[PDB]
Amino acid sequence: SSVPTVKLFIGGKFVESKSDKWIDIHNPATNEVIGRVPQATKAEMDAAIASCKRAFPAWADTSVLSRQQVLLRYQQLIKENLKEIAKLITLEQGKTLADAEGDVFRGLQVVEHACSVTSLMLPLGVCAGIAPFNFPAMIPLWMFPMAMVCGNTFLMKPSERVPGATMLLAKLLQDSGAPDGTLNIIHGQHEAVNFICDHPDIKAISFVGSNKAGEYIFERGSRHGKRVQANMGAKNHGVVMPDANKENTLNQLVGAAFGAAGQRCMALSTAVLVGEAKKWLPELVEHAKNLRVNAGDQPGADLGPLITPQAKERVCNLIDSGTKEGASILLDGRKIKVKGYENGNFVGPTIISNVKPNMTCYKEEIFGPVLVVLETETLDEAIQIVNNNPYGNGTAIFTTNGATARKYAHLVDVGQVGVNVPIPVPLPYGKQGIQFYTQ
Amino acid sequence: SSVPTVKLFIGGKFVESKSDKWIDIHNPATNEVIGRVPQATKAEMDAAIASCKRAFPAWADTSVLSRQQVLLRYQQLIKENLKEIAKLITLEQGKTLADAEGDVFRGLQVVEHACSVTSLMMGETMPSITKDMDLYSHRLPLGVCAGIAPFNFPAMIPLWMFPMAMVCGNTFLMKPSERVPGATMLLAKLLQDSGAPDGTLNIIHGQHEAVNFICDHPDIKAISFVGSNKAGEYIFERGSRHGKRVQANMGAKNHGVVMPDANKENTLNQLVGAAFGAAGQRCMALSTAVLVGEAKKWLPELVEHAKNLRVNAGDQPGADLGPLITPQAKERVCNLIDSGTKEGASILLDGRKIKVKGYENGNFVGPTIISNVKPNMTCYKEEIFGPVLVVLETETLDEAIQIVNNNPYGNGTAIFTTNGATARKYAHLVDVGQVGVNVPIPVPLPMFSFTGSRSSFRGDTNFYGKQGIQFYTQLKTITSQWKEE
Amino acid sequence: SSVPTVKLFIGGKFVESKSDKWIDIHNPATNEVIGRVPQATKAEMDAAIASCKRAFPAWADTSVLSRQQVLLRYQQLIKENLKEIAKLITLEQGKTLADAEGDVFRGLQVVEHACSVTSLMMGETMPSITKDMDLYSHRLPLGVCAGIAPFNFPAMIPLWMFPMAMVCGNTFLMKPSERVPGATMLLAKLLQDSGAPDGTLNIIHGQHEAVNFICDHPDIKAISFVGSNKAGEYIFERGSRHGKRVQANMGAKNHGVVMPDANKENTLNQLVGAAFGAAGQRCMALSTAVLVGEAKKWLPELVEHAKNLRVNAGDQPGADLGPLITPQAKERVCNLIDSGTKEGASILLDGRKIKVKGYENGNFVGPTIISNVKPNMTCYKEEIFGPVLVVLETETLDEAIQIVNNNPYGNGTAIFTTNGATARKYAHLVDVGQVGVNVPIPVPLPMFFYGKQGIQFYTQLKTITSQWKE
Amino acid sequence: SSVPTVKLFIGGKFVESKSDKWIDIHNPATNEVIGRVPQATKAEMDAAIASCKRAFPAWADTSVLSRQQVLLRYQQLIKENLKEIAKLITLEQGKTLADAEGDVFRGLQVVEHACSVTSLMMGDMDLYSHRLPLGVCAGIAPFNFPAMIPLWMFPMAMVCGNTFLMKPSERVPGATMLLAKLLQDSGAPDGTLNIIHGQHEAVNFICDHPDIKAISFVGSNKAGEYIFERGSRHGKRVQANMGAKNHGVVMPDANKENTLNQLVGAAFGAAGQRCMALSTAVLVGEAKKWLPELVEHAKNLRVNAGDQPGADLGPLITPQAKERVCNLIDSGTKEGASILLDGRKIKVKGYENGNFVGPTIISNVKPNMTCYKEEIFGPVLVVLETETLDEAIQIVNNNPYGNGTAIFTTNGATARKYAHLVDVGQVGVNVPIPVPLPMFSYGKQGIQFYTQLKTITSQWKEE
Repeated sequence: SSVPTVKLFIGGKFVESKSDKWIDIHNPATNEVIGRVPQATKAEMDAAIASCKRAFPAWADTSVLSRQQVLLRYQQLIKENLKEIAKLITLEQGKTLADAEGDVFRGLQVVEHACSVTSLMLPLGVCAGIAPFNFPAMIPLWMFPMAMVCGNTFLMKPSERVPGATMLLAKLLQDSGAPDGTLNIIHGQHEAVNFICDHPDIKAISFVGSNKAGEYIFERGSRHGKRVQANMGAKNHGVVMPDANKENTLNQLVGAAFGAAGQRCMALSTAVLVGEAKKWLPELVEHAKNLRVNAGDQPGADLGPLITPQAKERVCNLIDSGTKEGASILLDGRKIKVKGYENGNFVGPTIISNVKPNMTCYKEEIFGPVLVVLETETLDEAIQIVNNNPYGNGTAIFTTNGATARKYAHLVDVGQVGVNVPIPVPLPYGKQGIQFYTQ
Repeated sequence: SSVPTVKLFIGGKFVESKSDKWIDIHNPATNEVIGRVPQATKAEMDAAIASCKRAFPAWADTSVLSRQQVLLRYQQLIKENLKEIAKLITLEQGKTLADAEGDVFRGLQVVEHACSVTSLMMGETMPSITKDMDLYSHRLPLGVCAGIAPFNFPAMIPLWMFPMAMVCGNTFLMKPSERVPGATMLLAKLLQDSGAPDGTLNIIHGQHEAVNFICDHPDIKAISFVGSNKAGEYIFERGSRHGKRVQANMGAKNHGVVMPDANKENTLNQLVGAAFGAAGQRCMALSTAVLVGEAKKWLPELVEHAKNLRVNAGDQPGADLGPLITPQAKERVCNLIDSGTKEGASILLDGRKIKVKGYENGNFVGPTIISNVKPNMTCYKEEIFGPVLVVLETETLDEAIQIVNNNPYGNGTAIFTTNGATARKYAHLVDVGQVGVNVPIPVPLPMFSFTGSRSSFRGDTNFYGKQGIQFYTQLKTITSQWKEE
Repeated sequence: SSVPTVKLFIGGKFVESKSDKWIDIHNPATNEVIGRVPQATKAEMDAAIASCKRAFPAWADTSVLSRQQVLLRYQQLIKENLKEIAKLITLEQGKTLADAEGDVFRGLQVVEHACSVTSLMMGETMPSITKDMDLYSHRLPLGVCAGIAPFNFPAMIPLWMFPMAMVCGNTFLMKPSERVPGATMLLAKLLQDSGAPDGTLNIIHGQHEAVNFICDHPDIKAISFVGSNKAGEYIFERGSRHGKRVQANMGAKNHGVVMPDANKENTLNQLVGAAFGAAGQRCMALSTAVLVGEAKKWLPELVEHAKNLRVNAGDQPGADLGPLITPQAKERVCNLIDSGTKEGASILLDGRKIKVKGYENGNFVGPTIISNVKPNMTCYKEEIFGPVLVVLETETLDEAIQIVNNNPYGNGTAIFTTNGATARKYAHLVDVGQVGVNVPIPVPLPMFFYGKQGIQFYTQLKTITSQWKE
Repeated sequence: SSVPTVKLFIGGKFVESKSDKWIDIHNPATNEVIGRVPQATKAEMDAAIASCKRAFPAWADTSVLSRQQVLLRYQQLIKENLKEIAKLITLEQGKTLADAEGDVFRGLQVVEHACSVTSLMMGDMDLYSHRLPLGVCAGIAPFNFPAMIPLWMFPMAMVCGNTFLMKPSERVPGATMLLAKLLQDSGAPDGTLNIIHGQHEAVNFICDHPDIKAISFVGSNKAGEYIFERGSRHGKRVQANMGAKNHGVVMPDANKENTLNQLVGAAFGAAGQRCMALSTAVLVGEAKKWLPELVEHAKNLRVNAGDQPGADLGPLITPQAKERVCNLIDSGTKEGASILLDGRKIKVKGYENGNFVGPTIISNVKPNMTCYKEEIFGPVLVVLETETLDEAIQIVNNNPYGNGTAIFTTNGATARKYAHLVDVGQVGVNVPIPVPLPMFSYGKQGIQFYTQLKTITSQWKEE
């Protein structure tokens, strides 16, 4: 009768959480309760830490070759259960099937890359990864393989509001024949983050979520002696030059901005229509309207709903504030009415114009199906505008001039630059993960 | 009238700064004023930063080959003027001629290794990953860098800090120790004569304000420091909080474990030397040892070997150990020895009574052997920074490992033993990165980076080598798809 | 029965061969026809080349990660189908089950090694060499490649050869042996099952005419071959003529040296296992040995150990050496043994008159040991390619080293001794790259082929200098 | 009275040659004899080979660090005496002082690169990867970059542990002789390097002698193929970067002024006497309209002796080359080639007796015409016309051989398409010379060539 309760993988076995609190998780396409995620109590977290500590020596003594073979078996199991992970992601987040396939494929690629550490290879001890509360980012497949192959135990803190997607990964891991107790999964809220940061045994912490929470976790770990490699997915700015393919550029902008409800980290929400590119706004709005707003499981689901109704309320408030500041809303998704899924948190494609740095929308990470366009007079102005924002991870430029692309790539301080590509390196791990999880 | 004053290095040219406050540099062997250094004001520091910024683009657009050739020319000049720098160091810092020679030689070796950096600076590319899709990976410099060197190593620390930044395309602002800037000025003159373009290297002097400026200024992207723990932690908390990576090899305290299964002779000599070498004025020194088993009974031989070392001026023979750089350091070492004696540590050999002939006015202190030490003594808690050996006799090697782990400043620890199983067990349970076997102090070679560990070492990336390049170079990836329709 | 034919593999379909000329595959244990291999005609080879060329662009533009995934799935299928490949090899080539198992095992190991060429395939770049000027190099596939394998190792050699060309982004046209094509067809079927794009791999069967076509066609970029010296030299010369880059292991001759200061029993066992291993049909066979000092007086123990070898069919147990590849091979081996005997070389052991109960019809030849061999004798100059061991008598290490050097196409040998100075002397004086010490076969892995060198071979560099000033 | 003779180099001593055959070194600026190069006799070459063999073992036994320091001292000496090399080049080959200095700097950079190499030369399954040297090596130099040829071969051939027997350009031996003197002064063991002068007979001898394990050559395709065949016949290592024509594509969107300037500088630079010389160009689309301005820019070049200031291009090495280029231009005109600029009958005031040849430009050339087949190696730029990028790509690919190809354009799509579809080893974008010297078949390839590999494997735990 009652919705199913998730059982945390602690001590090498899935055990029912005895906590009193149970955060109700609702399907974002219809706001129907699908499961409850429990807040890990002090006793459960202590038991998970003890399990990780007891599993650390065995997994460490395990030769690097054995760990690599175990990770290969896990990758094979993922390949077999790929559709299961896709369905889980589509159900929890309402994300389009194709986007779930892409996410699981990227996770598989990251796992296989982690497997290539055969010759590059001591472990630190117990490690933990903190996931964002926005969407079921595939951070487990991104970080857990590195800590594993390096010889460390991992305590993954996934997005409590989407536990099944991660629980299935731990199930497949246990099926991979790995030592029982190496991986532990705990859920909850800021309390669990505080616990993880305070505990001394944990040596490393990972976070890719919001800038505020990322800086908080970084400072807390530094004070409590933890190496944190937080890579928060801050805003992304795209400079659109006139000498570029209009149709392809517009399609890429629409997809990267509203794809998966624009909830992904590298969502290109911000754009810059420099050099008479302003004329492309009508076609952009037309392409946005052409997106089939529908549940991620049904066909024609170019963009899905928001993770939670609170997210929809936040997006509506942000759009209202932007409109109050004099920003013309050329496209309004607040009044979207999806047939058959009205109860869902669906928010149609939203486009904001004449936004400037003074606008709140520019100073706030929307993390939704909203796009903001800016205008400049020269390439140098766009470069300066992009540099002025300290919260930036990746940027893209669309142009057919080699000198323009060179100048943009060089003079721009962003670490990741894209030429004719909306989202370069969509992963934000990597080579530095070895040095991170080792010493 | 005016003792020789060291000048700044602004815009690739030496000039006298506005000296509103002097710092008296005294000869350690005689405590006589041999030089003065001015307090650089905001104006000179701003001018130096502006010169670094203006020189950054030209030096960055310069090919790495020409940079390596400039580094080779600088290394050649060093090799030519090696004895000059050796004498300057022996005069100003107080170490022996041989110590300064070895220092400059290690610096020259590091510079040579840095000269061969072509392959390391080469990026990566993955073309045709997808139809009309390409992936690039370019390494680029961070920008302006800074380096704060201690007084213990007037040459090694700069010859490790500034040449890497130079060859990597970055501009470097060196801040040498106000107590021993002469060697730094000589190295700067040599680098200039090498052929490096003006404006790349700049040098400012100061006591505490220069560090504050270097940390607060935003244009500086990287900072390097070596010295005491307090100053290192201060610089780190300032830099990292201001948005700039920092690497600090703070003051270390190496624990030399002795095993009964050793020859005892070469190891006793090496312990006596490292504990008292260069008056222990080193960022990493073997001023601490742990005796297990027969090592405890071996104390008389250790005391005898310590007595053998004679104290004399660095420029004269028989100078197995030199004087303290400053009289305040001598007073501090004396107070630490007195506290150790009071706290129950039996000092088998008191070095405070030794006096050098003809140089009594200098800060000379003989070899001090402090046995029966335990974690309750202050000599264990506080680093001595002097020719003192802190010996904690332990009945079992487990207690020795526990003590070495408790030490918050265990940058590098070594164990003397001919048995492989003992060294393996020691390295297993000891929480120190640089673990040496049958070696007084395991020092990193020019081929790999520093492998630091406890409070005595912190940073995002190591000083020099592969991780050095990683530190002084970024990694920007481009995903270009030059397709049509 | 109709003796089922060996159908070709062009494009994504195993098209049947319309050739009129056919060769009957005979089982070496009973000389019974078991299959018919076609002689591909001009039209079939042209169609195969067209398929390879059409598949080249898509396979090249595809991410290297996809090719690595395909190779991983192929290696997995091989792991699954190990027994089938082993049985097919034991049936066609006539080797023992253990021999085919080890063959497929080495093939799988090399496939795994090649699967990790991802980092090697990455290029290099130098940013801002001059103002607004950059430099970067792109590693690209050569185009269409071809392979010619010998009658030995019908699975190991292809698994070492074609996967490198595949991962490098090239298309491969594999020409299997005229005698043992079944294993290659099974490997191709397994690869196709791995999800590889159709048309990337093509297989054609035929006699020397096929080699002539492969060497003459211009679209072919690289060719690889392993086998006898004559065929290797011919293929290399023809490729150099038509401009094809050819890498061939022609120095199949191998010499063994045994000093009196060595482990007698172990050295003798290793020599008996290597020389007569798999009927001594492998190219890199230690069919020649130089006995120095007490090795002459040990030679009786070598003969005693060789007598212990049980000549029996591979399918049956206790099979140390199987039948020869063809009856003509047995005739040639017998003729060479008779010539050596006539030349004065004493036949301390004879196997020509061996008769395996129930398999006399086969080409079984027992262990043969020839002594008193001299450089002027034919048994030393001619490659035997069989279970025959030629033994030359020398007095000092210098004599054995000179005998080894006299054979320029002898890039393989080993020395048995206990003194390090003697081993260093042997390694230095001997002009051989692969020099073993107390090992029968010096790393069977041959080279001029694979590894990073294989990537370099199957790839090219394009230095790109671009200065987007304005 | 009698011009000086060119000395040999055997056993660490510049011994005199006893041959009777002597070639007069004519100054290309005035055709005045300034030297006499002899042809090495059989006995002299045998003595040189014997000295190389006797020096091989000692030079090889030394550690990589000793050879590295020797090469560093040699590089320092070169840097000190760069002006002497530049003057010798400008005197013998007639090359401009600026171009000679640039060539010497490029050679010094190559030497340094050879020095920057790491210990790579060295390289129960105990295994080793000792990469021993080959033996006695040799090299043949062309008339394009004679002073730099030895700077390519000596550093690597020596640091790898092999002795070298150089065959410098008989018409430009002074530069190589000065380089060898500097090398000897650097402190290298006597007999490590040897030098002999001669002609095709000498090349035959070198390729035939067995002690020669490896040989390197650059220049015309004919001599390249001949040496390759004759070396492969004797079973010895051979490597040669065959000279070939470079095709400089020019799109209409490219920078007209800059493109024309760079083309006129590269094609006519040093009278086109460079293996990387951009002797051919392809004007795509509206680029055809740039022929008049191209001819104007060519005319703007200042012809003068290499030793005089403002010399943009020098004369030809020998008058035979002048007659050859004149005959080639005549044949092209006869076949219907529409010439726009003719500098054959150029009379440089003060140096009329020299081999000076003014800039020459030719259009309407077709692949079947001799202008497109025969290599000019002179101040001649044949211009082709095309309608689309595909036509230019196909024309460039049809070339039987090519070392470098450049495409001037600002569109990244076109540049990438050209670089990917082209079949040339070196591709340049907005640069007529992709690489100062031919790197395509050294660095890594040179290390792999001048050395071998021995995979000593051993399982010696039982004894």
